[PDB]
Amino acid sequence: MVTVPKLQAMREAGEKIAMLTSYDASFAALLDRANVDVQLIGDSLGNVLQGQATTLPVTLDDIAYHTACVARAQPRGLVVADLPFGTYGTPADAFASAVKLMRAGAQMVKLEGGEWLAETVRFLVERAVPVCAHVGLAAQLLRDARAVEEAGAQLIVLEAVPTLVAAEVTRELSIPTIGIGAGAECSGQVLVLHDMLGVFPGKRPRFVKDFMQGQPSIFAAVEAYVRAVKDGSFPGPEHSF
Amino acid sequence: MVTVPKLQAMREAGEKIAMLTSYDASFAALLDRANVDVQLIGDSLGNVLQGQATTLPVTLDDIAYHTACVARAQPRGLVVADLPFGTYGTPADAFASAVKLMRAGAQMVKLEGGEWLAETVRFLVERAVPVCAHVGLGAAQLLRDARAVEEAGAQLIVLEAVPTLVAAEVTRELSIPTIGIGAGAECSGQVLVLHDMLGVFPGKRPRFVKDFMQGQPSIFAAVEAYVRAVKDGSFPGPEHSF
Amino acid sequence: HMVTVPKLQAMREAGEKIAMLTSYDASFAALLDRANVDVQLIGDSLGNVLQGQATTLPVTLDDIAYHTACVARAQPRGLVVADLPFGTYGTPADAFASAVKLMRAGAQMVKLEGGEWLAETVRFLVERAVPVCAHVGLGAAQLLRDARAVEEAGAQLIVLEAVPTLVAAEVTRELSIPTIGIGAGAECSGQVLVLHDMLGVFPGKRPRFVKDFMQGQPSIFAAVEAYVRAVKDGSFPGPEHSF
Amino acid sequence: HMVTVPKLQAMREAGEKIAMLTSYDASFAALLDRANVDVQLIGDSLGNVLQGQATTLPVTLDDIAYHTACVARAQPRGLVVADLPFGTYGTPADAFASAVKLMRAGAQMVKLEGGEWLAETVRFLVERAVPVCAHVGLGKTEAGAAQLLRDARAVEEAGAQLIVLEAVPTLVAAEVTRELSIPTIGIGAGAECSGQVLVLHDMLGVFRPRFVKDFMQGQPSIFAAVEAYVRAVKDGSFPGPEHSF
Amino acid sequence: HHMVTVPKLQAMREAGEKIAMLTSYDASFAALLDRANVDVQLIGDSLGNVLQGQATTLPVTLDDIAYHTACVARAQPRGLVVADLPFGTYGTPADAFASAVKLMRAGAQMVKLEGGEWLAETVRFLVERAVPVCAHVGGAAQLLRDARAVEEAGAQLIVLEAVPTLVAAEVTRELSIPTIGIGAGAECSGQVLVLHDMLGVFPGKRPRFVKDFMQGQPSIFAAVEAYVRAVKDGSFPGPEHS
Amino acid sequence: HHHMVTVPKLQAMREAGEKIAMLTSYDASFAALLDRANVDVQLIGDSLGNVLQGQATTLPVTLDDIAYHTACVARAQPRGLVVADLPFGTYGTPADAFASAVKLMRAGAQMVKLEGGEWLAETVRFLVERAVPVCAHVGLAGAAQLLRDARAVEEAGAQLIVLEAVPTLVAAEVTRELSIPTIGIGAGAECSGQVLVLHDMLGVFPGKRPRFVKDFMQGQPSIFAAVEAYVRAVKDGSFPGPEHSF
Amino acid sequence: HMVTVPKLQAMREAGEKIAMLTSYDASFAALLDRANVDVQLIGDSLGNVLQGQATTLPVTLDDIAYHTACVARAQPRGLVVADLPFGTYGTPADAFASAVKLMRAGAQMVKLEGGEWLAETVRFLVERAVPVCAHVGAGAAQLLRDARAVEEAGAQLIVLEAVPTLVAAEVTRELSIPTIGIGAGAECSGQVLVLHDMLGVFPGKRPRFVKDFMQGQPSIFAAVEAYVRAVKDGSFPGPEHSF
Amino acid sequence: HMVTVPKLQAMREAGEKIAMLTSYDASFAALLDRANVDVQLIGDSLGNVLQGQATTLPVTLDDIAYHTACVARAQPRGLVVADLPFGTYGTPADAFASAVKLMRAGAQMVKLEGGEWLAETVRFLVERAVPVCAHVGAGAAQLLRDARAVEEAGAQLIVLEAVPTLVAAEVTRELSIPTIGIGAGAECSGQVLVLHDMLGVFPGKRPRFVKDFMQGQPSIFAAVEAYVRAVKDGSFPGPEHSF
Repeated sequence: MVTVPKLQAMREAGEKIAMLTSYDASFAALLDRANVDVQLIGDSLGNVLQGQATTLPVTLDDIAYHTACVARAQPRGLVVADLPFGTYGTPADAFASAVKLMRAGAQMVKLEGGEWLAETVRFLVERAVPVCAHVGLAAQLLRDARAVEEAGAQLIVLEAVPTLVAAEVTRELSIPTIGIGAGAECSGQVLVLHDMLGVFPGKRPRFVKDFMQGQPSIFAAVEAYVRAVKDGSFPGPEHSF
Repeated sequence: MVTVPKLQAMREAGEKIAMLTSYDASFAALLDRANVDVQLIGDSLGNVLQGQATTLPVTLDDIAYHTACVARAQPRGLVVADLPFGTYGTPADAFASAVKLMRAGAQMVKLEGGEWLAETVRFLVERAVPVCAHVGLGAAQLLRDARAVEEAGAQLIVLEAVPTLVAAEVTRELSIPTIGIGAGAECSGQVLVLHDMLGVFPGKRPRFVKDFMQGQPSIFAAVEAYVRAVKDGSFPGPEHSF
Repeated sequence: HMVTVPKLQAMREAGEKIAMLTSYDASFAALLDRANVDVQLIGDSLGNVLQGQATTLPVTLDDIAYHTACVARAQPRGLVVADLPFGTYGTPADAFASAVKLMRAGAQMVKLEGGEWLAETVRFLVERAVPVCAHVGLGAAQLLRDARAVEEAGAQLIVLEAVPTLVAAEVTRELSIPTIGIGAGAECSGQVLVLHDMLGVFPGKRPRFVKDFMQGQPSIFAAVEAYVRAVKDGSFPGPEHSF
Repeated sequence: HMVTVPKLQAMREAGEKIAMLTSYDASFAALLDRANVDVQLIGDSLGNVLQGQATTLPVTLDDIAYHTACVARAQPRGLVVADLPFGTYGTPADAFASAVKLMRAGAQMVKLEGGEWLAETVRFLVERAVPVCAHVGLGKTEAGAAQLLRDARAVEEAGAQLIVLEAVPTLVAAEVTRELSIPTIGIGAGAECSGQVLVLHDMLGVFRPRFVKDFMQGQPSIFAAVEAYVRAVKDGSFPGPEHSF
Repeated sequence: HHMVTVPKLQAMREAGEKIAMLTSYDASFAALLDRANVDVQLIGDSLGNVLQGQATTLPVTLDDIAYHTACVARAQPRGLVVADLPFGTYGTPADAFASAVKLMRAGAQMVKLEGGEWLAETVRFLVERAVPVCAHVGGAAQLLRDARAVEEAGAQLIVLEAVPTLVAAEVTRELSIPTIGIGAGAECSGQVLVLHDMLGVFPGKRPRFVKDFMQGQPSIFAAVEAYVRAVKDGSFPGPEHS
Repeated sequence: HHHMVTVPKLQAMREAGEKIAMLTSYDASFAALLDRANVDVQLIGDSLGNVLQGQATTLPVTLDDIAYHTACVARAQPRGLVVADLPFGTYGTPADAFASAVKLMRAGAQMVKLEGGEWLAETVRFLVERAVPVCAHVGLAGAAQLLRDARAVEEAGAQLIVLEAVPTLVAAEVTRELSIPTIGIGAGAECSGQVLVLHDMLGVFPGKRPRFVKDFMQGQPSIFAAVEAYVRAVKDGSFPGPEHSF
Repeated sequence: HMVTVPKLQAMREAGEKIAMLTSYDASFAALLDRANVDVQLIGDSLGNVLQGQATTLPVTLDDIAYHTACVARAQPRGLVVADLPFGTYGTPADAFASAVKLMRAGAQMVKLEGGEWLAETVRFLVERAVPVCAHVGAGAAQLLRDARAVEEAGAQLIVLEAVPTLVAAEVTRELSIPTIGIGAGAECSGQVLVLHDMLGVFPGKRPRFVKDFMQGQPSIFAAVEAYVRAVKDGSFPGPEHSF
Repeated sequence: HMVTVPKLQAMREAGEKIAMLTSYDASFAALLDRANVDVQLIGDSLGNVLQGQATTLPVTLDDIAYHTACVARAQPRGLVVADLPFGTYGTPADAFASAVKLMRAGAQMVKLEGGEWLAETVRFLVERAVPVCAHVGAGAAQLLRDARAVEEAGAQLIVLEAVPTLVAAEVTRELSIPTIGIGAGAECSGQVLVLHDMLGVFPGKRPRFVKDFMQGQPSIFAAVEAYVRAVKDGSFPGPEHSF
């Protein structure tokens, strides 16, 4: 049973957290069988499920729908849901949006933004909504990270950050850091499910590894991801700048 | 680009039709790349996506949301969407439901039921909504179901859970293409639920399904293997029949 | 057990009495299923026993839908039946919209109260794959006529309410589908009671057709298992519970 | 036994233990009242025991209002308390809107879960004539215990007239109760609170969670089981040591 | 055995006991009327005039009747609670049913529909679906046809308004159900008046049909008792009120 | 125009020593009869929750319910001042209080009544500034706080105040300290006027007459003469009498 | 006292011509009634004269209801008629729902425009106690057939619009109910004009059916009195208004 | 050819009096514009004159928006001013939402009634491009404070209602913006009356402040033309219409 306190304990133990995006009941159950620690219903579903060029059209109802689907698989891993763009412009709106997702089964919500988010994070945590922060790009990045941790975020996604810079954020923070496109010096990693399964035409993203190629089953692809994350051989240098 | 007429010409020319369920833009693009003829946004999403015991909770908006996702991949294959349970109890209601799915990107709708559906199918067809029928089990009644919906204007029909010889007879009697699931190999084509055929489930693999993922180098090769196996006559095998 | 609409017909053929009870929430529904209740009914009796109203007429469709979803979330192996409340089946298309809502919420069959006039509605529903439980009561000749008309139209189950034992015997013998009595004596294919009555949670008179099964059982579970066994061995309803 | 908020306070002063139970429908509510249950709580526990959910987070304000109207239609003499569910009191104005809806449906008092941060919310409601029941949980130096007492004093001081203590070491709950002047009602908080609460379905043995006793055992009826609870609370034999946090 | 039911009013006509009915729109008066043993309390669209101060009753909506119905039912009277379907809420049988259902959910045990012969199909439709109906009619030969028609359709009670005493007597003789008169003389199975009219809460000149029962009585409760006893002993209405 | 009771005329009545006679009123027939009996002020109060709706308390009464009964009373076009209660829950902020008041004044209310103490000051000030006349409503160290409540709502702008269930000598002191008119129910005779619930003073109550009420129907030929008797007894100072006083 | 539907039928039989004007607000409604205008019509002409639209098609049922309630608040003794606007009577039950809305707002009668296809709708409405005004306008033959059809379905007043005088005379002779002319010559049981036209508040060029009754009068009240009188003495419409 | 806010300010500076009149529909708005009315006011007077209510409290935002769209569709050269009705400007945000609805329907400026307290609201509106007309009415000391505070907050026009001539003269002299009188006498930058009053549509005694301009004139156009002329030559209002 991965709970928010469990994530903190994993960081202190040096057990790496394997996170993956997840949008429906069948994959959620497969991911959970492969021991994925954290399943993310991310606005990435705007590209991978909805086929849009950006994630801006993704609504709060969309995220709530996919959240309810993943939740119905009753995974042992932590279910995290993104608040989509436009749904947290003020702290009271953030709270109404978070409440909707937690009613649908999310156990933590993720809000993207730097320092300015601090008051919102504090508002939410105070009202018993666990928060995952999401920052990206170096002194500003470190300032952002420290402010959201200080306001009460218990998890933080580092996106598209040089490896040494990521390593330093991880060393400065007490909460677990989860990297994508940010090197192996994080407490864990996330990829978009569809990317790591090789379900994309042509150009693999540089941050990503196709875990499916050469594996006998979808389940073995996911298990491979989880093991590579935990033994520190994903991400490798090729996936990092 | 696969059209309703091409599906008919494929039956005449003895080319089998390869259909798969599909519920999002990424698998829709992959399926299209492996030359899936028909992509079905079916109420099987109630089980496979929503994790429900049955399909009854699936609403018209659910089907419309997943249809819009598939259509946004712009596949060359035909996009068929199911009218879910409760959404076609009169012909006018059936039409309003179908219209919503076609606005979302469906090119054809599927309505499940027997003889009694004839007036509904004619109503829809008259009004420029192409219809896929869907029937199942005994044999005498399945056959008049099949004939009645063809006669009413259905241009495609799904045969679900039917012994191989009866399905073989239905296919002979009809002139429209038949699409089997659990109906043996003597159909104009075949359908499977995508998650079943990719093996995205331990334990209870239903009898009519093969896992095309096992031992393939990629998900794309799994789907390409399904399409080849449907066309060369060696799915479904007698294992998947009865 | 995993009870389906076809299993009820088989039970009648095999002479296994059908034990049915009302049920309105997830806790009792799990307890009933653990006690192998065959059929759970989300009935408009909830207007009286849960809502505290003098009649069942204030019960809405949304109310039945809510309780049906609660019972269904327990995932019982028994058959979940929901009542279409008063006012929600005044035409066949209305009946079908109401039934669909209840079935989306977890009902596997819906119950409509009415005599012979319902025939066309029952047929409409059954043709469209909604299984139907009929419900009639009190005269005797019209009762059998009502029962026969809703059976011909496609009902797969029928409740007989407040009927002399000999009349109900007759109806059961003439019908080919299972009959379920409440205040209709022991010559039925099964029995239903309102849960709260059989657990003795009323103030006042036990209704005469009810037995309080809680009395001197060691647990609520044991009261319910006693009910199911008593229905199945034929010693409920007893003569003192019939008329 | 027409139990008002001032009567509970007098109960605490007199050393008469307050017996509280959850209640969600008219039939049980009448039976609870005939058994002399002091306080009936339409709690978000209904999310688990009635709706069958893994958590109470799906419970809406309309679900609470519905069960509150059911209970109130029994016209009990005991105090009707209704929970404000999750998400319905993020600001004081929102809390007040939620509270009004529950009091329109028959609640006599509303319960809000949270610590010191709720102090303004409680003041806001109490000043506008909404009675409030608070609800908190968690050596002399220990930080948890210390924050719990700070929470309790804060909501008391903002005007809460009753407080629930859930999952608290017995000795800590005893000190919270001694420091406060309002009645405390425990669940998994030991026997030194001014009263006790349990979930009806748990105490009827329809499921023990560790904090719970099954009162149906050795009793001839549901009514006698509820009478046994009320008596046990008042004679100090529930909760037992096994029921402690 | 305390409740006044539709069968009980039928028994009263056979046994010759006159039925005393009064309009009622709120809980306080509902209770007082019940204590005075009023047989039937009517939430009539007369509230348009007496409560709302409108010149006609057409502004009275289904929601107004429903609100005042709930107020009367919350007194929990033993008398029967009858509610009017307001103007425009019974144009088709389906609508009539929807409207009846709303009132019965609010506390009506019977609903009143005004109209002659054309209402028969609507009456039949309601009665079949368990809605008890009270008809309302008001040359003499059409009146008689209208009354027979609604009775055959299944109305269990009929109000006769503004009808010559002789004509009303015939109607009552030819029907089998109880007739309740207002401005129809004393040859009816019972009487109705508007509460406020019989309490004298009007400015100046009362209608010809009405007696002020309050005048010179020691209490409002005595006035209502006076009315009930005067209907039952046959001396309201008098010749003045006809 | 000069036939109409206005808020300034009520203030003049206080000055002239003419006692103000107020009654609750909820429909057009009674509202016409009350006006014909020269009742000064008709109040559409939340007492309708008990007397009309049959509820145990007044909390179920909605703004829509008060607005409906206000429209009924207003369509009788009485000369007397029409005051409507803002129900429980409809004035939790000043902007909310204004939206509710607006609704009632659109329906025919000429003045709105808000129940509560000192804390209401800001809300009263917000409404009066925006042209909404306000009737305050207070009751029960205890006497000290009542007097603070009274002065604060007057300071804030209230032009009428109801004192409910207050010792007679306390009510006397509040009335003397305020310069707006005070309207008592259960507050003795030393107020600028009196209020009762219509159905109470017509003797339509289940059995037990509350302490504060007299049944004016008794000894009278009609309901009109009952209401006339009320207005006269208020004006000659012999309602309320000692037995009606808390 | 009050102008009622039977009073209008009396007027035809007695030879008193009916003076009808459109009306859309309380102030004008009060002035019209003081001038003894017999019938006030809340017509969809308001689309032109109040809304400034090029056609009357944009006028909605809510528009007609709003001005009907304005006119009704003047409490005129004249009969208050309201137009069902275009698209609100496509089926009989729609017609009834629209009419009911207009009657709750203060309408005493409703006017529906169309020929004999309307007969069934007129009958449905009159059966449900909605009084109906018809509105019609080889063709001569169809016109008469439309007129008799709506009268036999139960219409109690008919407006005749844009019709040769001799055809209108014939129609009027053939019917029992009163005919109200606009552009139909003087052999009708009465006349209607649009208020603002007859008050001379049009742009410079006058419609052919209209006379400016305000021109040269000392007051608006005087203008309306002159119209009522001219209708009743038969000297409006004149031959310059007719064809 | 359009009358604009800055043109009114130029009229003040040049001593040309502003003629303003209320207006609620397209026919009259066209007529008023032919008469060179400077400013057309969709005022909450419509509650009395059109809706026939005793007070203006019942007038909704939707009502004002409707009459505004009607006036605007006549496309007057004159400036269109719409009243924010009672209860639609209780906070600055709500005032802005209400104003924006009126401006979308065709209003060029909105009128808010009230004194000194409104200052903040007027600033909020004006900052966001909503032109504002104030409306007010020692004693004198407060009148002048209200007037200066709303002008300072950005109001560009002000209506002075029921104010003695001398006071209104002092207000006018101390403000920079044009003042518009109704019952405020002759020393204002302009005048307003309610259309229906100055057309004499109401019987018996008229308001003291009002002249009936229809008396003596051959047409309604001549009445309005006469009003506009009498304001600009300084001979309405007369001493009989002031105090």
